[PDB]
Amino acid sequence: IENSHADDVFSPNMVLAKSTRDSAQMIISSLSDVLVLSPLEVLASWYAADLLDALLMESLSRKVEISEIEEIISLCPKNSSIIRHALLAKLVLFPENTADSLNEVLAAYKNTLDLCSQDSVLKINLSKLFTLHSCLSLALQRLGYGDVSKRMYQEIFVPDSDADITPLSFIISWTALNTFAPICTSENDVVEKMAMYVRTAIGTLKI
Amino acid sequence: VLSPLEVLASWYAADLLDALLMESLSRKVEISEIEEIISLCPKNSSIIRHALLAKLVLFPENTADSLNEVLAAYKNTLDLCSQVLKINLSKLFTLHSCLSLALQRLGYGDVSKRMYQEIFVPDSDADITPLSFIISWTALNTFAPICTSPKENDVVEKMAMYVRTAIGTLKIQDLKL
Repeated sequence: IENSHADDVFSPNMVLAKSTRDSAQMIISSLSDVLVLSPLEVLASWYAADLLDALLMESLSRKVEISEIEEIISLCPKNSSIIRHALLAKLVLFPENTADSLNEVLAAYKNTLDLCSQDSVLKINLSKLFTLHSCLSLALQRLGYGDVSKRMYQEIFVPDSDADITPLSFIISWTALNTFAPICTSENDVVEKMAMYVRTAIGTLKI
Repeated sequence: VLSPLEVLASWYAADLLDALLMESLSRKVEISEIEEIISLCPKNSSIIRHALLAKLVLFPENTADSLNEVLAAYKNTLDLCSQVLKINLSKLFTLHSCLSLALQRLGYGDVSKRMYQEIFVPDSDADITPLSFIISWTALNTFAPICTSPKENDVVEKMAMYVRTAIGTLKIQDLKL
């Protein structure tokens, strides 16, 4: 229970060492939401979280449309945690909207940074590094620079086998493996390592 | 986990490396001096990467072959990092702009400018090392005649105010001695 229970120990936040309490009570990206996010916007961020984790798993069985993502984006809060992941989902799940999408991602990140120094150390784990890593290369293959996007995909550090594996990072790692399964042969280690990442991860209901 | 011999090797290397970066600004620099550095730097340390990022910037025909190692050391520093990252704003910006610089020197232009235009230049704090300065200087140089054209959203202004405060604090930190 992560986005379910873990999302609770965060509802009380209406200062960095404060949140290690969560560990004893039982991911470090949603910790940032305590510095400036209403006690309400915490719970709104929770519902938009669960609403996105459910929307990504339906993107494999059914054909899904942007109207469902913009619902999650407006449902989300101004500058939250899940507002950044929602845009990534948009950048991954819709190639016809990558240029406009890539801007909205890099703007929401150029924004998260400005209101970190002007109010300053980053908190990223390897799984969310690999997540942004792949999501960019996939976004740049779709923009024609694949003469570059291949060589970037070649040097991706892929995590190992563990319980932690949000559906956002799964959908990216899956759709990126597919979009690079043919081009990458000319190194080739990534496709095999990335495909093993997906095969090794499967805690999903038959849909 | 480093012994007591390699800690001094890194301090000695870090001073020579800082010396080579500032010397490269008013003298003609080469790699022959960096080979001596990286070999002097112990085999698995932060100074390795700083010696590499300096080699990436200071040697432009060697971009292709020095970008190889910059990624190798970072994919290797990531390799043992699991078998949680904590990166600084200026560290991000340094890597950010250093890659933008390395890509323009490759022939991406568009991809080089767009990454350059999304650089998040730090405000103006104490995190000013001759390496971060040398990168921002040479990157401002090789990009000021390209990103200055499209007019609307650019960091050219923010980038130049960074190098202002750079040699502001380095020339003044050196003048006290």
